[PDB]
Amino acid sequence: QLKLGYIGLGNMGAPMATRMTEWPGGVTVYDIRIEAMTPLAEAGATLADSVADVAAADLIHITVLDDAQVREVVGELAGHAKPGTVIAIHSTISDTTAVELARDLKARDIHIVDAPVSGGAAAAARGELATMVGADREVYERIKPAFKHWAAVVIHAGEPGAGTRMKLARNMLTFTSYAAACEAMKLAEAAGLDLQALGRVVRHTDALTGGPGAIMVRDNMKDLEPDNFLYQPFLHTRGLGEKDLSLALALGEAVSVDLPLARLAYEGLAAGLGVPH
Amino acid sequence: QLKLGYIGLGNMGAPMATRMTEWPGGVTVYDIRIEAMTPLAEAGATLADSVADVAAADLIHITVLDDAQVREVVGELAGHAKPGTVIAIHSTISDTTAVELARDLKARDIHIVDAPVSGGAAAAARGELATMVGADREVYERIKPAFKHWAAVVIHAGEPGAGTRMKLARNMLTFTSYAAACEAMKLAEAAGLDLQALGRVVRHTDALTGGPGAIMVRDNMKDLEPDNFLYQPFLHTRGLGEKDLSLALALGEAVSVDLPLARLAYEGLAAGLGVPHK
Repeated sequence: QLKLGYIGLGNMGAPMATRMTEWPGGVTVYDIRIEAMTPLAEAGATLADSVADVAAADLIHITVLDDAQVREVVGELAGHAKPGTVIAIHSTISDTTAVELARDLKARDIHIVDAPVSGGAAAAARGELATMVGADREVYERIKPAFKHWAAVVIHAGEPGAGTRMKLARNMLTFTSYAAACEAMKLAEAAGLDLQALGRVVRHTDALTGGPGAIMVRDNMKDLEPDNFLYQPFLHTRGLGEKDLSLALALGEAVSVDLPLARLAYEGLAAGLGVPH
Repeated sequence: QLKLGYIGLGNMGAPMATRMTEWPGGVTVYDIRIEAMTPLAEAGATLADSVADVAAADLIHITVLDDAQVREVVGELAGHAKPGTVIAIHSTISDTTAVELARDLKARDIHIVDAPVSGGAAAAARGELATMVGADREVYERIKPAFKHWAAVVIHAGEPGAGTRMKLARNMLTFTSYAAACEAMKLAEAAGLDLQALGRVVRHTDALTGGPGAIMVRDNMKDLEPDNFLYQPFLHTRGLGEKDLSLALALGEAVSVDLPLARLAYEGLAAGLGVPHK
């Protein structure tokens, strides 16, 4: 089994690394803060002296602040990594950084992989993360078993860079819906409602229904045609969506609250669902 | 103990009314469509001959198509229901509709409650619905044990009309977030990504994190002071969000896709979170 390395033990790095102490190949960890590393030692991780020390691992994980730090760390590992070594980047980077680093290191058999994760420290600890991976198919196949130890969902997104691109689509939804949630709270408050109660309803019902992902049941964005079994149901949902959004927008005007995300959604929903008017 | 009535056995009414066959009070049902009635019959429900027949019950549930139909059913019930009867409306109505019927029926000492529900037919069959209830305090307390049988989450949103209004806020989020999902799907596809996989990741991770509701943990919409327990977490969320949104917007420019919901989210997120820029 693959011997693991981990560099960067921050709020996601530490728990993934902790989960990797349960991996029979074992994990060698590094971070500059003595306090990020002490608990991993207690969990049974081998503590490394330096980034170069971690380069002896077969599969080296990196979760650091930004692209600049990733390049710095990758550059240091590259001086020592043996041929066949995989380097997985889990923290936030531009997709071009993954393309670039993979491209520069391929000739020395050092395989760069961008493998952003979602969602949560707790899930990381339990090995229930989703990861979206950009890699050579051959490289993806060799590391999948290792990835499956800490991720419940492992997607091969495409070549290096594709992982990042899938993460950007996924997280654009996350943060746009957070903005939408705050808009819903502003409306609720102007209506004299308990916002914490609303929050409880939303969270309970999204656990029942699955959440925003419930509408993601199409394999392309072509407009739906009447012969499609999905057609009448999406037509139905469009009617519901347009009704409820117009009702909400009317409430917004009644209680003097601007609702620009709702307004945009109201205008665009039909076209987005593939059932335009 | 309360004897139950149910009018409208459609895709939400039927599973709700089916759950109510397990209530000790029993349920009496009516729908004009025979094929809607028969399943409820073989689940142990009593079958009414008419809407007027259903008016004998203590607590009468209504789930039908639209306002116009809600107004008619309650108008029909109003001439037959005994004083003290409660009528609970679960289908879509305007927020003024609930108030109007409440005022209309005060005469007969018939109580109106707007109790929209969320989310799903499966939840409805299992008695795990959420319901947001506009009601006078005394009638809320009378019916709460009944509601608890088919709803795992029962909110007393306020007086009549308040249920509707909480529902409007809740479903605004539902459909704005579906809009955003479709925009995300458009981006993923232009970038050459697999939509099936994107959906699997979304649904899996939202099971873990809780979804958009995870951010709805504030009493009011005031800005967070530095010692607020949510300050550093929300500030961190603002940082992550603005970075991912900006990257997403740049990717959208690169693959020639318009991302207007994302642009608006990017500009307003910080303010929405109560940690605006200084």
